[PDB]
Amino acid sequence: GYDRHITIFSPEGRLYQVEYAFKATNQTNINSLAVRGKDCTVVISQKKVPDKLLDPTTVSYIFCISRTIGMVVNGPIPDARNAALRAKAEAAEFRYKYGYDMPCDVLAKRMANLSQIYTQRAYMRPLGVILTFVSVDEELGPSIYKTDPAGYYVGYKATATGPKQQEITTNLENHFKKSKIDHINEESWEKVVEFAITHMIDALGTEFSKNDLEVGVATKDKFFTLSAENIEERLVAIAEQ
Amino acid sequence: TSVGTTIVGVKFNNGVVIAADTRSTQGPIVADKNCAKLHRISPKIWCAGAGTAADTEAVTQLIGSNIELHSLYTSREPRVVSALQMLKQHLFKYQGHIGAYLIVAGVDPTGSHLFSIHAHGSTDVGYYLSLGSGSLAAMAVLESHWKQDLTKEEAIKLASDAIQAGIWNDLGSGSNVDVCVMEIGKDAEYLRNYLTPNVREEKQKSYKFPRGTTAVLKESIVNICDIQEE
Amino acid sequence: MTDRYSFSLTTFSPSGKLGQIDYALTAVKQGVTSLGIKATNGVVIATEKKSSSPLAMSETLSKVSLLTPDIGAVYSGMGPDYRVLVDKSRKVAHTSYKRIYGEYPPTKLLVSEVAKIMQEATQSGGVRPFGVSLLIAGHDEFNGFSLYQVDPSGSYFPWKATAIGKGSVAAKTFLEKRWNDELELEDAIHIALLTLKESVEGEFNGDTIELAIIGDENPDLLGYTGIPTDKGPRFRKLTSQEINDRLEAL
Amino acid sequence: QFNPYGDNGGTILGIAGEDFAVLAGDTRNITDYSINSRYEPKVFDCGDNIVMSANGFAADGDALVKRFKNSVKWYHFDHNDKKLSINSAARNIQHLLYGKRFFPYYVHTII
Amino acid sequence: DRGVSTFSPEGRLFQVEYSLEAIKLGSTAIGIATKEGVVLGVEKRATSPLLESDSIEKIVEIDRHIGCAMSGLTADARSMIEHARTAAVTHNLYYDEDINVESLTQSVCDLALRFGELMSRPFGVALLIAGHDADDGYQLFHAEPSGTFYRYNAKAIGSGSEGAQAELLNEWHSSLTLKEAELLVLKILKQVMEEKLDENNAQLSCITKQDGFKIYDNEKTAELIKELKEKEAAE
Amino acid sequence: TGYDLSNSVFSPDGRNFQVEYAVKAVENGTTSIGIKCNDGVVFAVEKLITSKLLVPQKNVKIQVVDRHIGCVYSGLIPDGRHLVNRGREEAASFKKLYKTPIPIPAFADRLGQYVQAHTLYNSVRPFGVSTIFGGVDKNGAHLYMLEPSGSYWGYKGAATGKGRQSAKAELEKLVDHHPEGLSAREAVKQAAKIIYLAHEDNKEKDFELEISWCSLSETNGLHKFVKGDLLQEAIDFAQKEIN
Amino acid sequence: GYDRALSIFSPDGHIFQVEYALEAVKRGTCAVGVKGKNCVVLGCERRSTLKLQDTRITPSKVSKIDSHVVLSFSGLNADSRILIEKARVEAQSHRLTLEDPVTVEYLTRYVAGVQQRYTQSGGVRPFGVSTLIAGFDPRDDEPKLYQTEPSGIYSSWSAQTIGRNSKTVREFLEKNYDRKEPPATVEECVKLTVRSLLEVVQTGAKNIEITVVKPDSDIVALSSEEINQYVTQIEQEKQE
Amino acid sequence: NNYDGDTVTFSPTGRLFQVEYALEAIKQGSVTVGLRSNTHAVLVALKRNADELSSYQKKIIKCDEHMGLSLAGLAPDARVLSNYLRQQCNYSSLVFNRKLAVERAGHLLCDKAQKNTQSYGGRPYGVGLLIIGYDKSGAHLLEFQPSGNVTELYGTAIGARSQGAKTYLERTLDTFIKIDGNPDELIKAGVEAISQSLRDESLTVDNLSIAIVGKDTPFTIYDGEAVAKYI
Amino acid sequence: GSRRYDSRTTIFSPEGRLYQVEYALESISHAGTAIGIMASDGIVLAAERKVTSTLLEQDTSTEKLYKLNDKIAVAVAGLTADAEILINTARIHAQNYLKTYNEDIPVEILVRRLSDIKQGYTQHGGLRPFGVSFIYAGYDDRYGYQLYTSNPSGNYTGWKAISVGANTSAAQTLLQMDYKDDMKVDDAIELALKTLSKTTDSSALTYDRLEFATIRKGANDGEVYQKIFKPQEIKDILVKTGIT
Ligand SMILES: [Mg+2]
Repeated sequence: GYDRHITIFSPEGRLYQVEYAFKATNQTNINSLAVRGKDCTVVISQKKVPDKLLDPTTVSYIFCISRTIGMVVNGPIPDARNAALRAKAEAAEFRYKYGYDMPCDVLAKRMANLSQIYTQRAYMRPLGVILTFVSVDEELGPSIYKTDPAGYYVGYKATATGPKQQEITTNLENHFKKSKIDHINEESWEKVVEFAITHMIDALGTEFSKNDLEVGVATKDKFFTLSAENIEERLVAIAEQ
Repeated sequence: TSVGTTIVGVKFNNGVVIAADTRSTQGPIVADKNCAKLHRISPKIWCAGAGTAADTEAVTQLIGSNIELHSLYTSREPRVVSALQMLKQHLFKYQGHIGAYLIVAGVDPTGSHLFSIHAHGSTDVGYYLSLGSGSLAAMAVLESHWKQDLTKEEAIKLASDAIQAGIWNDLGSGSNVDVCVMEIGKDAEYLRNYLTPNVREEKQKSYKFPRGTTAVLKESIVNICDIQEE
Repeated sequence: MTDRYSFSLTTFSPSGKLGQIDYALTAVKQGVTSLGIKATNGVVIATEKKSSSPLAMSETLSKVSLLTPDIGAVYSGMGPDYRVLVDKSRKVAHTSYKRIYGEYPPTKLLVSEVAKIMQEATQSGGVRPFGVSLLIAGHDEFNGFSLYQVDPSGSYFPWKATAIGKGSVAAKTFLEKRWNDELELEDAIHIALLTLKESVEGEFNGDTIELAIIGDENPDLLGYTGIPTDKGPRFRKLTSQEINDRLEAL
Repeated sequence: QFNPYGDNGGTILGIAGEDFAVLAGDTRNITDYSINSRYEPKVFDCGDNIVMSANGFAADGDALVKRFKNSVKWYHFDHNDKKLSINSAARNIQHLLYGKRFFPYYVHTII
Repeated sequence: DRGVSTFSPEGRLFQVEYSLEAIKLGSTAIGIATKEGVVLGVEKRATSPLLESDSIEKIVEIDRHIGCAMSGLTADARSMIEHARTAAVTHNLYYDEDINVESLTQSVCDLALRFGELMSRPFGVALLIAGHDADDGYQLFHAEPSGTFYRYNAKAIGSGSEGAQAELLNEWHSSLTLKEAELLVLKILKQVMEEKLDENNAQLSCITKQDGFKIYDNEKTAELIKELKEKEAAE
Repeated sequence: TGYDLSNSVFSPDGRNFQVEYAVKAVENGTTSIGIKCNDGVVFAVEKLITSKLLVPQKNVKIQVVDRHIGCVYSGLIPDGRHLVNRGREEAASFKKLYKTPIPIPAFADRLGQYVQAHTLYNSVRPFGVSTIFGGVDKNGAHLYMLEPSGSYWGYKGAATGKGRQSAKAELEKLVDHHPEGLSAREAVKQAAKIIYLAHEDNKEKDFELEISWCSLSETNGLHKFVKGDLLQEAIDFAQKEIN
Repeated sequence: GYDRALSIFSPDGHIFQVEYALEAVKRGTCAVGVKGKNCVVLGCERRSTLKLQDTRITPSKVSKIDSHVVLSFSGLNADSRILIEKARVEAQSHRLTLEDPVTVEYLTRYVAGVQQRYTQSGGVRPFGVSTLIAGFDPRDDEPKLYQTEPSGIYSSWSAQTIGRNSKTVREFLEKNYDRKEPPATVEECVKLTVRSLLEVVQTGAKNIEITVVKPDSDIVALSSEEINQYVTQIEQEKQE
Repeated sequence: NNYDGDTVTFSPTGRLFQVEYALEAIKQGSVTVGLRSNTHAVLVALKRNADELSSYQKKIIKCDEHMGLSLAGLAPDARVLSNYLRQQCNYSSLVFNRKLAVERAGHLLCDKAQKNTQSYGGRPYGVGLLIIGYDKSGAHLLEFQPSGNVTELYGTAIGARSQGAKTYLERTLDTFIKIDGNPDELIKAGVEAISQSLRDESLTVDNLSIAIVGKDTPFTIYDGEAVAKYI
Repeated sequence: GSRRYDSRTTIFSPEGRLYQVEYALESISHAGTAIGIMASDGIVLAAERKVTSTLLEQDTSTEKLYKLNDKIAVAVAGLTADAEILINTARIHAQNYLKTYNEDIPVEILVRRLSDIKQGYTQHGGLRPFGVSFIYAGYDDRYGYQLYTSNPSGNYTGWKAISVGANTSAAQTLLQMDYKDDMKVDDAIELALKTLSKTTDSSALTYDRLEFATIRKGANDGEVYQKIFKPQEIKDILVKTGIT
């Protein structure tokens, strides 16, 4: 039964090491969510600092890949940082070779191809991570593209990842069934963040303080993460209506 | 490199135009009287080349090939800045030994663009440019008549007038004017032999020989067909 | 580090079977149905856009891919394997042909190059076979229209019409009854849509079906005018609206 | 253009007696018309009762003596502290010098 | 399976220990060192009477002052001999002198542990290296596939080794002549050999300061065998 | 089963058992700690005196990287030395290209990516050490701890080895009782106490205390070993607290 | 590159891959070598399980390495081609550098060295081939016959056989070959070689190949009829 | 058990069995003792013969004029590691005109041994080493294990029955450290130490091997009648 | 490490057999039968396509018979993809020889080259062997018309008539029965088709299940012509020989 140890086909045509890499994805017990506005793309992720000896400012699963592209990761931090360092290198090389900023969907494809290689080559293991790339692309506009250990990737109107992804996914599905549009019809990113947090609260059935969340926002020509005080301002607005 | 050629590029209202003469030379001898110097990198990115003719053709095809694969990979229409970056980094690596001097022009989702590139890998930006042995004659016309906010018709006129200056005044240039117009939101229109001001006059005499004039030793049929059945 | 797997991972079993190839074909069997039909004046290739989630934008996932202006490809099996094969197929059409002969390869020879890549993943050190079967449709001046199937082993066969994946056995029987050597391209598209409906459970429309053709030259898709000999690509992906129009005459 | 060689002057003299040998050399080191040092030792005790001097370009001279001294050290390591005889040292120095046949040590060596 | 360079729980390399078993199956080779020279003798052990026994080469010259006998998988010894000859000649080229017997032996033993996943396995042959140099006189060394070499006054290797070594324990003393050593090798070879010892199935050799390494003629050895028979019948 | 016989193999749980077994080697090692203070960091380690024949103060465990970073580790000591050697190469190349000494977060990732790389293949073994390291850069003091998996975070206080539970509890008290912060000299005293308290898990043999520190005011942002009078003062403070 | 140690020692001191290579030799068709006073004869078995064979073009069992040396074998046919090619290249290299053709012993020593190398190199298996190498040294009239095997050991033989049922034909040769008086003529040597194969072969038809090598590069292969005459004469003397 | 097939595999309790098996080879090796004062450092080694016809295997190797070691375990591995030390001592002198510090020599040996414990295909070294030396900080004694662990000590012993000598040195610690400027008395203490590890056999003239290095004493090895004075 | 997953494709069994070669030969025994017959005035190659479909485009299809050059052709039995790798290498070797010597490569030299490539995969590299057996039909001016076969071991032999693939035991007996040395191409064509018709696992032998080729000096005067038969031409020869 060595077909379960390396990335070769089982008699059923399955790759067990890929399937087990998907399971490692949920080891952190963290859920993330991404949505698109008119002018922006917002990604939120749960933040859990279980040890009091930790410096909470260094605990993060959101990465600034380039000026325009942001990436949230679902999976263990070592593999997350492995993927983060590579994505940063790939995005910088692209700009140097081709003279324009690497698009979000193209970076996703590139990282998906790298992942595909790990599912075909035996000496390389898959990374136990799911990567959600976000930006406001200069051609396609607000963009969400997500990659997994199988080397699969696709664009999203909105998406969710983690142990309780299904609850969040269905909640988001129900909203877009009502509105009948592919995005959050809102001018400011602040309100799109408020929408994202509100619908995660509804889906998970939990309340959040300023230290329980992590937020990334993509606008035209920049991606940035919110501070605890920026998130606090967001939580206050949610509670006041 | 090869001394010869007049090529220009001119920006206008809603796009860019490039033009070239049609003479290729080997020393003082005219090899081809109707050469095509306007090369396609991609449907809406065109370039014109001076210097070593094989190098301008080869470097255009290579980058054009890689641009096509890049376009397919990214699901995006190719950009002029990508062609420029790939051309310059290739040329720089070869230290001038690839004798390609190009004017690169085109339209893409970002807008309309006009660049020049020199064999050692340096590039420049401009509203009007000229390259080749007839570049000084062409630039004289461009510096005399260029203005901001040219129309399509004015830019075609200026470009071809600049090529004509090269045709008449530069010995390295001659014959016809080729033009390619790249307008935003439109197909690029390649105008081969846009002007033809150098048709040879009828000869005084016909030099058709009487049949049997040439002395022949042997005749034989050449078998161009494959080995036959039966 | 270093790749220390320099030995074959696919080997002959006592019965003469190449296990990893058989298992790759099993993965293809589980895949979504795709098909191809050849007409007198064109070829059609089609498949279902099985969207993994309704929040996913399935237009961003292309199952039918342009390889050259006159050649297209569709698959059944593992999507990620297909995607990298399309990247390699596009590049090899340039490196081993267009940069040599100044023209795009004929369908049969590009198929031959893709087949070789798939064969090598069946014998080279430290790799598994590709878990896909490809259907490649194309046109070239001297061979006309053609349709080929390529399997995980690297074997390829030319077809008048065929299907691969989930409901291929039933679909091939359906195609045998309908196919003749006098079909026009519109007739082949009609038969393709009829055949594909049988293997599709849920929604059946232009947004859930991906369909492309190899037909007449499209000068409107060339992007430039002025060269008479350049008349445009023969590969054309049908729009969501174009598919729905033909679903009313179904 | 870069010239990898130089001339540090100096003169050396070796004489073999019946049961003794002397190796002498002046202590002056020069370039062109300048004195670098009035006392820069040029003849060296290399162990095993062997003395050596490599006169000419002093950088090559110092490099050769250094490598030979090192060769004496490793001869002891590899061959059970056997004394390196003068004839064996001479053959060894030939190989040190011929190793740079196409980029020579610009020196005249005497042991 | 398991690594080729794996240690056993006792702290021994499996492959080295197994190669020692292959050497136990080899034909007997004996060496005796004296102040008049070192004698080397071997059992040829032809597998059939049609095999021309003088083509069996289990005693070999490395240099004029160094000889060598082998036991075990004798095909493995060829590259070891090639290395030994090259090392001996190379040192003479570099230093205008003879190489020490110990230094030669050490050079050969450096090859031994160069195996892994370099060669794929250890050598399956043991060597008796005998010679003379000015510093340490007449010497006999036993080179193993472990990379270890011991100096010996007398040593036997191969299938009859422990019986022969017990015999060498009793017979060797520091005043042995070259002639006495020759007969002693013949006597002990005759004791441990399956077939009856003669000049065609056994071979003698020696190394002296004056004449260097010499493989004995079959006629010369035949006389020493006859001399042995008579002196054993003498009591 | 068999998933634990080879590095980089995912178990059906999604776990890398070989990395988890490396943690067991870390847990078997001596206690080492790190304390982040007001303008720097303090490192301390328990050194078991196996015999009287060990020369006191000679077998130094804490290591410097560049001139501003200190590193201490528990588990297989040779593995820790290998990691520091790499860290020194990383710091050298960073300073070569960018001139400025490597920032502590930058350095943390260099070690992290290298340790993570040893969980990607079956041809290598994971590191049998957890490393506590840090120092002072342009943005102030930083303390990190890095595990065999390649996982690392920033810390206020850190502990690893056999007496880590004891040490952690002591560190948690300091964090609660000093929200404003701890001075460098206080942190040295507290580090001595914590190692002495953590030595109860290793009570069979006696030990030797080793402390180092980087502080903006006390050491000019350079890594230095605590020696002589300052070390004795910390030992006395520690001995007073256990009695 | 593929570096796996395939040939390794077992607890009892055996290298099984080398020993299993000998089992491939045991399966191969029988080959025999007999040296006379002024010649060497190489006899080879052809299994008659394959008819409809084209004997003009089918690889012959005896191969010339040079104009004066020949090589026959028992075992894997494909493996033997690699050894034959290497030997032929070395034979020309020797002539080029030493300005003298190889001795039979030298050529044997080279082939045996290649075989040994393949028993302690990573990523390779031993040759499933044993060889008989025969000929005459340049300007020498003394017959030479050597044998090699997968392990890489080699030796000289007055007469030898390898391959399937070689135990039987060696039995014959050991009682029929006298060292004090070897086959004095070509006839006597060929006769003794054909006799030795007839102990094992089956039909004396196209199953026996005979090649005679004499001094000064005089090598010739006997035809079906010539061999058939030996086969006829042997059994007519046997009917008594 | 299932985790001792190679050096690249941890056991479920975090052990490296191939390294532990390499450590076992040292325990089978012959006893050797190391001890030092403030002026000198001494190695004493019990050499082992194959039989009565054979020589006694040499145990002590000189690395430089100021440094050397004694071995216990696989002798060829000691030759590899001592060759590496010779080179490193040599590099330091040639490039920096500097005698290699004994502590730095220990660090280099640790790192060399470590690489063989973390990679596939290789094996750990199967030998233990006792390094003595005199440098700019006085006399030194190191103990090397092929696990990579190197330790600076006043005195120690490795090999079979080394525990007896190690206990003796632990008792005598306060006496032998004070033997300054008296080489003969320091060697006596080492010969008395190694005697606590002997059974059935005693120290003879071709059995005993002694090495010493100190303030004005180059690393020198004594064998044969040169050690009869200490028997 | 990686050793754990190594099948060791290049090792002897205790009986001295190459496992992977033997198992590759087992694979080939299930492939469609290919037959080669050599006559005085030419060579015939006949081969059975494996259970086909009515929707297979036969006139553009090739799985059995391949051209190596104008004088040499091969019939394939086994993995088609493996065969094409070797076929392209053989095509290159033939051209290399033609460039070097300015003469067409002799048949055996080409056959030996391909067989040596197969041999290499059985002795070194740790890769699986090619699961292919070839029948080589060719002509050169030294030996004239020649038939060879090679198999995954890299062993090759010459033949007057030979079969590879499925039912070779039955096919070889039938060929051995009816083959004669003075036979002509037209007779050999009939023998090949009759042999396939009897050994086939299909219910009947039809044109759509066959590939057929002849190498004839039936090319106008002293030269050789290769003829890869078209589907209609296979249908005609089946009627002519009285099989359909
Ligand atoms: Mg993998």
